[PDB]
Amino acid sequence: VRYAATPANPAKSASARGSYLRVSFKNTRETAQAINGWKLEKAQKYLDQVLDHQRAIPFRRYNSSIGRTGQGKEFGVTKARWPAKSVNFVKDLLRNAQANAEAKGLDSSKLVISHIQVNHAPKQRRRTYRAHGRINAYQSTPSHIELTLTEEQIRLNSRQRGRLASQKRLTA
Amino acid sequence: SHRKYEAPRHGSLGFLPRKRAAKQRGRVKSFPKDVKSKPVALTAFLGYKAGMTTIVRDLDRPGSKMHKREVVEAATVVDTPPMVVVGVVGYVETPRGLRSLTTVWAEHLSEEVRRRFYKNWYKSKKKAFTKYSGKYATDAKQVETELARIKKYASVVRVLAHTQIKKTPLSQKKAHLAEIQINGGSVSDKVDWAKEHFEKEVSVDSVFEQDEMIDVIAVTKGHGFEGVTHRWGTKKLPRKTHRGLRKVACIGAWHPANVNWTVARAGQNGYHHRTSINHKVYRVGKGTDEANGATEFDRTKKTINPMGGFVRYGNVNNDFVLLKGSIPGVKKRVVTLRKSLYVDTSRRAVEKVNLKWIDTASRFGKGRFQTPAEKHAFMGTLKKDL
Amino acid sequence: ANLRTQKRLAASVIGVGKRKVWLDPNETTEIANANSRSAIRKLYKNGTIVKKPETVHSRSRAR
Amino acid sequence: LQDVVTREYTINLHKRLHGVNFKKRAPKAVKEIKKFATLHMGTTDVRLDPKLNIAIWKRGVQGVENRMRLRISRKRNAKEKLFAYVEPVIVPSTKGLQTVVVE
RNA sequence: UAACGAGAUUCCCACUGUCCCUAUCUACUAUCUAGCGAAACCACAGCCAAGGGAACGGGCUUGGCAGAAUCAGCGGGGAAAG
RNA sequence: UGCUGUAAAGCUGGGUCGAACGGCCUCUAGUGCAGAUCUUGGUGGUAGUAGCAAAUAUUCAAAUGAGAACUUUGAAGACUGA
RNA sequence: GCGAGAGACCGAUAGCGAACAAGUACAGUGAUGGAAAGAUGAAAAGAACUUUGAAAAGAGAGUGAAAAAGUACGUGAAAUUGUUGAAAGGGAAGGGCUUGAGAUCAGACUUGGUACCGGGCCAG
Ligand SMILES: [Mg+2]
Ligand SMILES: [Mg+2]
Ligand SMILES: [Mg+2]
Ligand SMILES: [Mg+2]
Ligand SMILES: [Mg+2]
Ligand SMILES: [Mg+2]
Ligand SMILES: [Mg+2]
Ligand SMILES: [Mg+2]
Ligand SMILES: [Mg+2]
Ligand SMILES: [Mg+2]
Ligand SMILES: [Mg+2]
Ligand SMILES: [Mg+2]
Ligand SMILES: [Mg+2]
Ligand SMILES: [Mg+2]
Ligand SMILES: [Mg+2]
Ligand SMILES: [Mg+2]
Ligand SMILES: [Mg+2]
Ligand SMILES: [Mg+2]
Ligand SMILES: [Mg+2]
Ligand SMILES: [Mg+2]
Ligand SMILES: [Mg+2]
Ligand SMILES: [Mg+2]
Ligand SMILES: [Mg+2]
Ligand SMILES: [Mg+2]
Ligand SMILES: [Mg+2]
Ligand SMILES: [Mg+2]
Ligand SMILES: [Mg+2]
Ligand SMILES: [Mg+2]
Ligand SMILES: [Mg+2]
Ligand SMILES: [Mg+2]
Ligand SMILES: [Mg+2]
Ligand SMILES: [Mg+2]
Ligand SMILES: [Mg+2]
Ligand SMILES: [Mg+2]
Ligand SMILES: [Mg+2]
Ligand SMILES: [Mg+2]
Repeated sequence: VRYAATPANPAKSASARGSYLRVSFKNTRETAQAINGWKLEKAQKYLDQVLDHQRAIPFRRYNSSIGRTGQGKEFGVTKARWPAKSVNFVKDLLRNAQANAEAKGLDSSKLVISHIQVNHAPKQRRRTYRAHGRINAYQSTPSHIELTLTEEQIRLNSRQRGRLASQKRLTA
Repeated sequence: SHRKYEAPRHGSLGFLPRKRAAKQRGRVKSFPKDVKSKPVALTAFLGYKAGMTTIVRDLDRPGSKMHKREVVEAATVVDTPPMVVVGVVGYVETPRGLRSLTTVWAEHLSEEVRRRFYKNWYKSKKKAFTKYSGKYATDAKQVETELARIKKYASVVRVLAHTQIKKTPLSQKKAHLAEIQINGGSVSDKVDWAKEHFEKEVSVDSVFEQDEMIDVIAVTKGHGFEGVTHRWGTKKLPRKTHRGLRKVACIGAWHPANVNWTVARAGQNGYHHRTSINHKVYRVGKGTDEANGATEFDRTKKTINPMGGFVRYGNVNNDFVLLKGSIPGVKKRVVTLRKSLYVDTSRRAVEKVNLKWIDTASRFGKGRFQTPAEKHAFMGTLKKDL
Repeated sequence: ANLRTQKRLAASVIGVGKRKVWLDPNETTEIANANSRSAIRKLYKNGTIVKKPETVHSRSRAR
Repeated sequence: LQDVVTREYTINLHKRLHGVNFKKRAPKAVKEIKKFATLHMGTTDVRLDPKLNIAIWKRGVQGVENRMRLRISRKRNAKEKLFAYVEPVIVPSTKGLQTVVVE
C-alpha cells in the first residue's frame, strides 16, 4: 500500500492505516486536523479531554449550522463539537502507530504526529421511506484514515569591478 | 394602496437597536452642565435597587381634588452605602471631543475595588496598583506632577469612586467603580477637592437632598428572545390563522425589495440601558437611624425593611434613598443616581414631601403586620412561644 | 447468561405465567445448564426455581 | 484527610425536584443523589444501594420524599481510586438532623 | 303541510378570550450534545438608488459604499420551488 | 519540458504503464458535441442540515461481555384492564 | 431446423435483450414486462511467521518481473475529495490588452577557423 506522504527518514517513523471505517468522514476530518502536527502524548491527553467534554474539537470546514460553545475559544473559533466515534477511531490508530514505533525501537516521548489525513471511503447504501410512496438514499459516508509518527557567487561587470577596485584604492 | 385605516406605529424608533446593553453598569451619558459659581460637589451616586414599598402622604397641590388629602404611593428603595473616592481624571477639550489626559489614583485602594480589575482574583498574585502605590514613596512628586498637569490643562474633572458593596447583602465582592463629574468651582478647586477626598467616604446626603428630582441610569430587566407580540405590542392575528398568530402579518411591501428597519421583528427584549428622569426623593435615610421607616405621624421605632426582609435582596442596613415611583432595573442592580440636567420650577418638582407612614409588612405574601410586636399583640401566645 | 428459555420452560412446568416465575439470581450457572423440562422440574423442587405468590385482590371493601 | 470515611447526611430532594417533569421525578432523584455524593465525597464513582432505589421509588414516579437521610461511605476501589456508596438510613423523622460522622 | 334534516337563512335567551386586549401555565418540539442522516433545488451567483434596456436588474452605466468566520429566528426579494 | 501551425491540431522532455502501433499515396464510413426538461453511469453543493417528538415510564443492582441506556436475572415503579 | 465456410461488420453504454448460473434476477392478479454484470498474475506463487489490537485490521516480513498487480485485483481519465506546498482575497469569481515581480524554459564564441582573424546578441 502507498501512503499519501512518505516519511523523510523511514527509520525514524511509524505509520498506521484504517480503511473502510464506518465513521463520519466530516467529523473525522475535523478531529484529524485538530491533532495534526502535535506531540503524540499531548494529542492523546487532548483526545481524552474531548471524550470527557473538558475540551472540544474545532469544526472549521464542515460546520454549517452547528452549535456554538465556549470550549472553542481555545482555538479562536465558536463552532466546536465532541465527536466520540471519530475520536475513538483516531485514538485506536494512534495507539497502533505507537506500537509500531515501539517495535521499531523509537522513543514515544519524542514522537510527533507528522502526518495524518482522511479520505472518502466508498458509501454504504440504505433506504429511507418518504411521503407519497417515495424512496430516498440513506447512505453512510465512511473514512479512510492514515497517519505517520515521526521521532524528533557574485559576478560583476567590467565597470562594476572597476568601480569596486577604485573604491578599494581610495581606502588605502 | 394606502392603509384602509390609520393607526400609530407600534413602539418607538428612538430606542433602537433593541439589543442587550454593552455593560450591566449604566453609564452617565451626560452630566449636569457646570456652573463655576456653585460650590464643588459631586453630580452622581451609585446604589443598589433593594425593592419597592408603599407610603402615605398628604398632598400639597392647590386646585387638585386630592389637595390636603392622603394619597397612597409606590416608592423604590435604593440601598446607598457611602462611596469611596480613589482617583481623579482630567479631560481636555479637543476639536474631536473630550480626551482623558491623565488619571491620578490614591495610594491605598481597598480589596473590593482591586477585585474590579480581575477576572480570576483567587488565582492571582494580586499585583494591581503595587508599583503605583510605590509611586507615593516619601515625596509623591510624580503624583503632584500629574495633579498639576490636570490643574493646568483639564477643563472637565471627574472623580473615580467605588461602592462599598461589602456593606450590602449582595454576595458579589467586586465593587462598582465609576467616574462622577465634579461641578462647581475652578478646575484647581475641583482637583484640590478630589485630592483631599482620596480614600474618603462620601455619603448620599452630600449629593442629594430630600424633595429633589433626580434621574436614574440603569439596565432594565432581561427577558431574552421575545416575539413581536410582546416585544413591540402588535395585534394578535385571528385564532384560525395557519402556522400561528403571534406574528406581524405583512413585514413589507413588494418594493423596497428588502425588509425595512422600521418593521417589528422577533428578538431580544429587555436588558436595555435606560435614562429615566424626574424621580422625586421622598427620603434620604440614615443607616445609623433605628427609626428609618418611622415618620412624624407613625412613631413606631421601625427600619425601612419589610418583615422577612426585601424579597431576593435582604435588609437595607445602610443609608438609603426613597424615591417616588419605579426606576429601571431589577433587585440588586447597580443604579446610577444623577442630578437633574435642568431647572424645574413646577409644583410637582418644588413640592415639599412629608411622609405619613411607610409600609413594612412582608413582601413575601399578603403580610398584614408592620412589626413582630404588632403580630404578637394581634395573635397572642403561640405553641412555639410555650 | 440468557435464561429466557429457562424462564419459558419454568412457566410451562409450574403452570403459571412467566410473570410468576422466580429464577434464583445466585444460581445462574445451574439454571443455564437446565436445558430440559426434567431439569426444570428438579430445580423447581429444589427451590432454585420458585412459583411467586399471586398478587392479592381483596374483596373486603366490596363486601 | 482520611480516604475511607462514613457520614450520614440529610438531602433536601424537594427543592432539587422543584418543577420537574412528573414522569422524571424519581429518575432525577437518582441523579440528584449521585450528584450529592459527588459533592460531598469528591468521587464521580457513586453507587446506589438497591434499598435506596426502593426508598426513592416507594411512592411511584413522582412520590419522592421531601427529605432523605442517607449514609454515604467512601471506600477504596479502575480509573477512579475511591468510590462513594449511598444507602438509606431508617429514621422516625427526617427533620432536625445534622451531618454526622459514623465511626 | 305535522314530523324528520351533520341542508340554506334571520332573530332571541343562555354561554363564553370571537373580540376590547392581552396575560399566565403544562407536555411535545424547536434549541444544545452523542449516534444516525435524507430531499427539493442549483447558468453563474447573490448589498442598494437612479438610468437606459424586451418599457419592474444581482450583473450593464452613474453614484452610495464596501473588512474574516458565523448562530437563532424571519418571511421583503430571489418577477423563489412544484 | 518545450517547439511548430492564424487555426482545426501535429511533434517532443519527464512520470505512469505493459503489447501492440504509426508516417506517406489512395479507399471507405455507424467519422468530430456544451446544450436536445437528451440517454446510461458516476459525483457534488445543499449538509453533518431537515430531521430521528402519536400509542402514560422508567429506575437500582448483579451476571455476561473488549465494550451494556437498549442482553439476561433479581428488586421495584407502571400499563394493557377479559 | 441441421451442418459448414466467410466478411473493408460491432468490440462489453457497442454487437442479439442476453460474451457471464439470460429470457436469468426481479415486477405484475394476469396478459406480459425484463435488467445489471467480461479482464490479478506466466503460474496462487492468494502473503508462512513475528508483533499491536476484543476483532476487522495495521506494522514488519514473505511471493512475484511488478503488490505503482492483494481477489474492494490490467491500465486507472474527469467530475468530486483529503493532505502537503505555492499564491490571492473590503458585497462573487472568472476574461482580454500591457508592464512589473516571482518561477520555468531557451539561446552562438557556431560542428568557429589560426596571441590573433572574424563572428553572434544588446546598446551608444
Ligand atoms: Mg445550529
Ligand atoms: Mg420516513
Ligand atoms: Mg405505500
Ligand atoms: Mg392614509
Ligand atoms: Mg416568554
Ligand atoms: Mg387554516
Ligand atoms: Mg410580594
Ligand atoms: Mg415550571
Ligand atoms: Mg338521513
Ligand atoms: Mg435566472
Ligand atoms: Mg435596484
Ligand atoms: Mg424604466
Ligand atoms: Mg435575477
Ligand atoms: Mg459600480
Ligand atoms: Mg419560515
Ligand atoms: Mg420571499
Ligand atoms: Mg500482457
Ligand atoms: Mg500502414
Ligand atoms: Mg453518429
Ligand atoms: Mg457532454
Ligand atoms: Mg451546440
Ligand atoms: Mg440533463
Ligand atoms: Mg442522470
Ligand atoms: Mg438538528
Ligand atoms: Mg416530526
Ligand atoms: Mg390501568
Ligand atoms: Mg449489451
Ligand atoms: Mg442490454
Ligand atoms: Mg476491469
Ligand atoms: Mg507494472
Ligand atoms: Mg498492474
Ligand atoms: Mg488497478
Ligand atoms: Mg481531479
Ligand atoms: Mg462581508
Ligand atoms: Mg504577466
Ligand atoms: Mg517578467
